[PDB]
Amino acid sequence: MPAITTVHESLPYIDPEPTPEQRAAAEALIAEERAKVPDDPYHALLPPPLPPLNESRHLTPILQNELARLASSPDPQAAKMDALDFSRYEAPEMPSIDSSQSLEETASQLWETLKQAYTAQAYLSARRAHLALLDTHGKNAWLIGNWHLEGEVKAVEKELAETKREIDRVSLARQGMQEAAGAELKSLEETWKAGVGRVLETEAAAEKLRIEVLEERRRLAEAQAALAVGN
Amino acid sequence: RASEEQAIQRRLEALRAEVAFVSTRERKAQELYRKLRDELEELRLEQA
Amino acid sequence: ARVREELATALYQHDAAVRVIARLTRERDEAREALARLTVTGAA
Amino acid sequence: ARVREELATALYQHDAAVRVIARLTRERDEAREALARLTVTGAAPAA
Repeated sequence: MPAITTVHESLPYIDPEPTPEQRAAAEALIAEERAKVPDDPYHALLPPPLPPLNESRHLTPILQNELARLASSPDPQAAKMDALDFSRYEAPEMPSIDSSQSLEETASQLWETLKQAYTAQAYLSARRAHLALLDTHGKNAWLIGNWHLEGEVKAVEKELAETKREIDRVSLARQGMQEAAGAELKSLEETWKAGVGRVLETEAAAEKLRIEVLEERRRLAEAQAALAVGN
Repeated sequence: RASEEQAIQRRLEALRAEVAFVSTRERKAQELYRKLRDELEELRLEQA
Repeated sequence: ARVREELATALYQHDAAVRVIARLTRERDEAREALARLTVTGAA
Repeated sequence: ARVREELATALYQHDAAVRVIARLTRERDEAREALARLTVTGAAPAA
């Protein structure tokens, strides 16, 4: 679950879409605010950092050494490890028994070649047995594997479709609620602007009436002063 | 969607408060206009 | 997966905050222009 | 590691955006309060 709990007065389905210049100005203001204060590496919203290879509870020291060797390679995608001795499983050629070679050394070389040939023959017999088992059960094995893969792909597609449908339903509900709230808020804002204009007009009329009343009061005071002086 | 619902509720409350303030200002302006009209009528009656 | 979900939530919150800041800046500019026009005119 | 770095940068940007939005909202609220409480004084001509 996300830890973002900030609330910003944003109505994408109701308020108008900002222009690219307005978006650039908002990004500039955000960059100015980011340059105003330093970033906090110990923020509660930010999760803890990944532990080291030696500090990992699941990574073994051999796995840590392999990870260090992979990271030391300039190309980790093309970092291929050294292959094992696969030339020993091939057909053993006849050794070049020299005339100056001793009988014991030639016998040891022949024994090594015979052991390599016997290992190759055993590997070939195992390959022949595996090929016979493949020719026996390959259609059934391939059908079962294809059915399992198709079922897994269908389950993944069904889960993705259900997630997309839920997201679409949530977006539609949010869009409808935002549209109703935006219509109400637009009506209220137009009413508020009209009321502000009407209050300004009424205040101007009241100021004109107050000026006229002040003129009438000054005329009445002048008439009273003239009547008092003339008496 | 949760943030938009909370922001919509807060903005609706703020817009209702602003509309109430604007209506109160309009009512005060109407009362001032009525008082000015009454004062003008009283001044016209006193002068005549 | 947790970091990607947090990053997606942060990106959505940043987009919402950018839209809200643009709307608030537009409203403040409109209010300032209206106040300047009212001060310049005087007659309502 | 790259996703964690991007998440930290996004969190810093979101905090900056929240602060800027708070400042802009305060300025807009001050402007709206000034415009709403703008009592129309007597527009006397320059005598």
